[PDB]
Amino acid sequence: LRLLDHRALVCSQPGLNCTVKNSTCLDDSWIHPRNLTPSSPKDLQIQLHFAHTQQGDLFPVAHIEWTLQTDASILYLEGAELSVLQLNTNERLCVRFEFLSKLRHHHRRWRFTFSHFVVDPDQEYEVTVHHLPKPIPDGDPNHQSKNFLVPDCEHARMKVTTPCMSSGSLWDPNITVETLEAHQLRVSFTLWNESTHYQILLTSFPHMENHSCFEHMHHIPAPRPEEFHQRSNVTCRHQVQIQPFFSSCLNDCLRHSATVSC
Amino acid sequence: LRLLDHRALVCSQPGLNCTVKNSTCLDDSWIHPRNLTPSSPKDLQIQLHFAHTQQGDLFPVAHIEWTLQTDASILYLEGAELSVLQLNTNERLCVRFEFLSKLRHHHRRWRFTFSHFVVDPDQEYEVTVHHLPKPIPDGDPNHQSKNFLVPDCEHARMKVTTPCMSSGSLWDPNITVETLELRVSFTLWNESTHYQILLTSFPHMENHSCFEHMHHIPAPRPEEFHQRSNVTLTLRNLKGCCRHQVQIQPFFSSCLNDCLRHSATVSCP
Amino acid sequence: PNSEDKNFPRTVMVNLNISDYYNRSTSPWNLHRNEDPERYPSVIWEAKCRHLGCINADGNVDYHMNSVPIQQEILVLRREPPHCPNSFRLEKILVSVGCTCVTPIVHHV
Amino acid sequence: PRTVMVNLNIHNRNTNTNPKRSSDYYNRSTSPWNLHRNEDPERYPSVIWEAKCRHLGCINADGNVDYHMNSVPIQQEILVLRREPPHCPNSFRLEKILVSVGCTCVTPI
Amino acid sequence: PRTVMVNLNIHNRNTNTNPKRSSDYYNRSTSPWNLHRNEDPERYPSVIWEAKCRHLGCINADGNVDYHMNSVPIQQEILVLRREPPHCPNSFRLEKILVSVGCTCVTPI
Amino acid sequence: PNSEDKNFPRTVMVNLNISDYYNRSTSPWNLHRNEDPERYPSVIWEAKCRHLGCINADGNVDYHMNSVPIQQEILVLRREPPHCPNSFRLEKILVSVGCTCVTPIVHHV
Ligand SMILES: *[C@@H]1O[C@H](CO)[C@@H](O[C@@H]2O[C@H](CO)[C@@H](O)[C@H](O)[C@H]2NC(C)=O)[C@H](O)[C@H]1NC(C)=O
Ligand SMILES: *[C@@H]1O[C@H](CO)[C@@H](O)[C@H](O)[C@H]1NC(C)=O
Ligand SMILES: *[C@@H]1O[C@H](CO)[C@@H](O)[C@H](O)[C@H]1NC(C)=O
Ligand SMILES: *[C@@H]1O[C@H](CO)[C@@H](O)[C@H](O)[C@H]1NC(C)=O
Ligand SMILES: *[C@@H]1O[C@H](CO)[C@@H](O)[C@H](O)[C@H]1NC(C)=O
Ligand SMILES: *[C@@H]1O[C@H](CO)[C@@H](O)[C@H](O)[C@H]1NC(C)=O
Ligand SMILES: *[C@@H]1O[C@H](CO)[C@@H](O)[C@H](O)[C@H]1NC(C)=O
Ligand SMILES: *[C@@H]1O[C@H](CO)[C@@H](O)[C@H](O)[C@H]1NC(C)=O
Repeated sequence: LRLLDHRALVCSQPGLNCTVKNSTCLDDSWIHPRNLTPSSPKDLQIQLHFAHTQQGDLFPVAHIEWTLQTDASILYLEGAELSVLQLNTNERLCVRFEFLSKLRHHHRRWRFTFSHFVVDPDQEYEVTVHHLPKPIPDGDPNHQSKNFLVPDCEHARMKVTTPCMSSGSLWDPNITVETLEAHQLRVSFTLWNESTHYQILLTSFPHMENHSCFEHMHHIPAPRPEEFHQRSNVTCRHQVQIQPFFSSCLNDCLRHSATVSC
Repeated sequence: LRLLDHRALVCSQPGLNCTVKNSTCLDDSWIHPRNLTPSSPKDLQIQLHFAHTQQGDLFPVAHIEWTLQTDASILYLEGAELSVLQLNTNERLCVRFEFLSKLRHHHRRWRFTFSHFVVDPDQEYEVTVHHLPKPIPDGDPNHQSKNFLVPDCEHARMKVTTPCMSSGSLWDPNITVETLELRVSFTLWNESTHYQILLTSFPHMENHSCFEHMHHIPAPRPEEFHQRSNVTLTLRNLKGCCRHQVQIQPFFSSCLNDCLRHSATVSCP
Repeated sequence: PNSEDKNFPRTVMVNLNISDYYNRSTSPWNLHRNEDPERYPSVIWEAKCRHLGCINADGNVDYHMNSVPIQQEILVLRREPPHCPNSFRLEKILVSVGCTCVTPIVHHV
Repeated sequence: PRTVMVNLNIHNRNTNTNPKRSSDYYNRSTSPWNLHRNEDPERYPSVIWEAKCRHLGCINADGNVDYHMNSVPIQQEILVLRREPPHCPNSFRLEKILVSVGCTCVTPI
Repeated sequence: PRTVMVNLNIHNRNTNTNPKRSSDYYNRSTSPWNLHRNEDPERYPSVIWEAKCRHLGCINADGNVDYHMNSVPIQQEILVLRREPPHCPNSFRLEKILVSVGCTCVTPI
Repeated sequence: PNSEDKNFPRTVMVNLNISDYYNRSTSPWNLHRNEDPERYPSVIWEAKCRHLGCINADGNVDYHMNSVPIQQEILVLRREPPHCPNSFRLEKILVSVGCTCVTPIVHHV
């Protein structure tokens, strides 16, 4: 989990004076509870957006938008805490909205947007907004939570993001499997611009059977920089698959397979 | 819709002074809105209790329980409005819980009760608690409504209620039909209203009426109140038409014509 | 003598921006006139069931059904004080609107 | 006329509540209807429970829907009070709306 | 020691979060699991997402559950900061609790 | 050294109220000892996947499946200032708990 940039995060809207702060996900209100607390947020909504940084890199971003309620508890609202929790690895990224001015007018509905949380592809997070001050012990929740599922590089727009390109989401192996005599197989494929080794896996299944009677591994060494994209070749159902070893996916990349019948 | 009794309705609890007041269901907040409004009630529950009265009358009441949210808007909660609306007939009966002190702490949950709303057997109501002041135009609801289903006279505690006894819930006619060469004997209630005997002859096993006849038992005198009355009826002379249904309809004051009937059937063999 | 909003918190100035079913019904109802010159609406047609039971296909009264009234609580304006052309008071009255045909609840022994 | 005076301390003329005389006919009727809620916070009354006829026909003695007789709604023009937006030279407006309060069975022409 | 001082400015030493190196393995694993959230308002971290093994046997290459191998959770002991009731002399307590992080396929003894 | 509360609001008083999986797994992992005398816990057992693939029934490495680590962010304590057995500082470190076996994503042509 990371923020898009260390730049100034604009968070003040006309009529409000807000401030964005780094947040160790703990809170002073949690340490020191306050008697009078605001209520839960309303209409939490997390969408997927894409942001270009000044360096030309495009990243997926969790665009969060929420709103307040019209009850008078707005008079005791000193801020919000926006937290993103990665579900598999319990990583937390928190950002604190601190309200400098007191929110007393309900003339217009209040809407808060934050679109600087970088999100990894094919991932699942929990996005929560906690209205600070946090409640006293054995009090009402006053926070809102949602689950944000972010698709893989097979998604049409996500195939062009920097994370997906780093793992070779645009890789086109251009496989050619030709059956040469003496039971030989010649397999030719293209190389992506990364100095890492490749795995060729050959499996010889029977014509109609969910088993194998022959397996073979061959290791393609790391190609030289002067051979970044140049094609390379290696000399009854024969299934041959390339597994790359990119630095993004160490051994869990997207494989590319080919099958030859009897 | 009615209140149980006009005694002093007390809502005060330790730490809170309040009065239960009469209120038409058009509040002052609706006419003149105010910016700061409290939160909606939490955990609204409606139960069916049974309450007595000085004359020994047992009535069904709608016990209402609700709780306050823990947010700071309790500083601006000026009270509640409890309303019951009948669905078939849009009848409204509402009372106002007016708080005479500003609830400020949130130590243990504030729980509010009200058990003075007499309900009718076999009815559906909408019971709502509207936190006062009411929301400004184009605002959050700030109220909690729930539907209430009061069962019919067949429910055990329902049956022994005054409204149910009024419609003869404890009345067993004990209809006996004896066929002659038809005498219907039934016991009368203690109300001076006329009774209706409907004698319908169907075929042996066909759902059709091959005969229909009517008899009118006049309103009995008080000396004939809990007595057995017998009526003899002459039947048609046909074949196959042998299913005799004798249905007795009372005309008690509680239900003019839509009362509970009691039927007996005589078959062919 | 009411023409403006004085300090009376519940008296307000309101902008007064104002067929054969009874005869073809199985549970027909007569419309009885209720007229009040001091009320708005002045004339209300209250429904009273034309029969204790309903009317079957043959046109005779069916005694196995109940012709029961459907009523409502409606809002009407009554003059207060009387004879004031532009002073009214809200009122709630129960009026019989229709007659419907219901199956009686029967208890077999 | 164009503008009148209304006292909103609602006088309840439906004071005959001691006699308990009512039942739910939306299931037992030969032309049953579903109750639908109509909520308007900007209107008094804020909630009105109207009727929608369940079928186009009517339930006959066999419990099946006959299609030679029509289920029609009983409609009553009711007076309601509505809160005007704050950009009007009047805070309230009495309106007549059409409300279906029940359903009845009628014979086609 | 019995009582120690904790500076709650949690130092984020997990600095190398910029690389994208992982994914969700609760579906592609030989021993898949469901994610169960554990929430405690009085505890930090408040929400901990634990693993509950989906089956009692793993998944073979055919996709059908094979019961010769066991799905066992990978349990971890993690420090938790808990808010203490006001009658306690120390407002906070450091505890150790067991959480199931994932599930792995093992050969039975 | 610190032993009492102070204007520092985030330095609080805390009461210190304190095996064959790696070898029988289809995705076995070695345990690495991480010893910091200035950190509580003093020893952490990191999990490093033994094989790039998973082991099959025969014990050889299956190249059709991926042995991927399961890691988790945890809270630990560090003495601050150093060598003080009473003053600490909460710290977040990403550590690897285990290794699981996942089927890869294969894109057919
Ligand atoms: C409810 O009302 C009673 C009566 O007015 C309040 O009792 C008074 O409390 C004050 C402050 O403690 C005393 O000085 C008075 O002598 C009390 N009067 C009586 C008659 O007891 C009571 O405080 C009110 N409760 C709340 C929560 O406001
Ligand atoms: C926000 O700060 C500016 C600083 O000059 C001030 O002028 C403005 O009134 C503030 N806004 C509010 C709502 O107080
Ligand atoms: C917030 O955290 C980021 C990442 O550690 C850091 O680069 C930045 O300087 C921090 N800002 C503040 C105000 O602490
Ligand atoms: C690798 O080649 C692709 C074209 O196939 C190009 O889009 C990408 O920028 C290249 N990356 C590097 C690091 O050269
Ligand atoms: C409400 O009004 C009725 C009739 O005027 C009266 O008997 C009753 O005591 C009143 N209740 C309250 C709480 O004012
Ligand atoms: C009903 O009448 C029959 C005969 O007339 C009698 O045997 C029976 O006891 C009566 N039932 C009751 C409850 O009295
Ligand atoms: C009728 O009888 C019942 C008991 O069977 C009794 O409770 C009721 O008071 C009686 N009615 C009258 C008017 O006496
Ligand atoms: C009803 O039966 C009794 C005897 O059980 C008899 O005396 C009486 O005459 C009968 N009623 C009529 C109307 O004949």
